[PDB]
Amino acid sequence: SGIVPTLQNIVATVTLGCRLDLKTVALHARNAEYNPKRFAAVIMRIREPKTTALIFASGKMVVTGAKSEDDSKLASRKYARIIQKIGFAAKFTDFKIQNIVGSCDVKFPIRLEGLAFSHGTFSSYEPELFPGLIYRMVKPKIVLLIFVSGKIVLTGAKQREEIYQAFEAIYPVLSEFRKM
DNA sequence: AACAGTAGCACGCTGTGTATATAATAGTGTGTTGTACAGCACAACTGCGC
Repeated sequence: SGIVPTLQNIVATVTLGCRLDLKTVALHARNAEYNPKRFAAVIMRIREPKTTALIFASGKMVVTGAKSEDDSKLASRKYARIIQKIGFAAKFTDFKIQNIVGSCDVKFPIRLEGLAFSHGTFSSYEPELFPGLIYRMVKPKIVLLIFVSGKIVLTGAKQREEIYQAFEAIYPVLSEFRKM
């Protein structure tokens, strides 16, 4: 082994606590998009940490694109400050990470059909529909996308340890189904 | 007759469908409920006439 998964995307939610006028928000923000007809939220962005926020009239906000939990909270506080600077009585509350995505490379090809047959109740593999095997782990409850190349995607985690836990648990199985 | 330029065709590369999680919230679609409108031979009935 020796491989440890790399975090790729962190999704979080934040309650600003006050109602927002989206045209005002979009108008005053330096990096905003807002087309009511397409989606009901201002799509705001900041350069550091590089992230994207979906800002709603209710004052709720979704922050995505961060590569670390630190970066997620940091960028979230920053978006909240922007809203304040524009003039609303916003508050940075209820910061919570909802989804963590990770990925790695085991460095060997995998026999997906064998794995799907062996771990049938957790696996779903339809190569004509999507080339990767969808593995639904029980403990921890994580979803893994397994590819012939040996590249692995882990998602559905609320905490970093779950990403790490799942990979540790899957590695022996990937080894059992290697090609070379 | 030869050379240069322009147009057309073919090939290669980049971008967007499929799948995973996860939050946000008002809309859109579907289903259900309510209201309104549109071959014998003999056996029995029944029908007609006295």
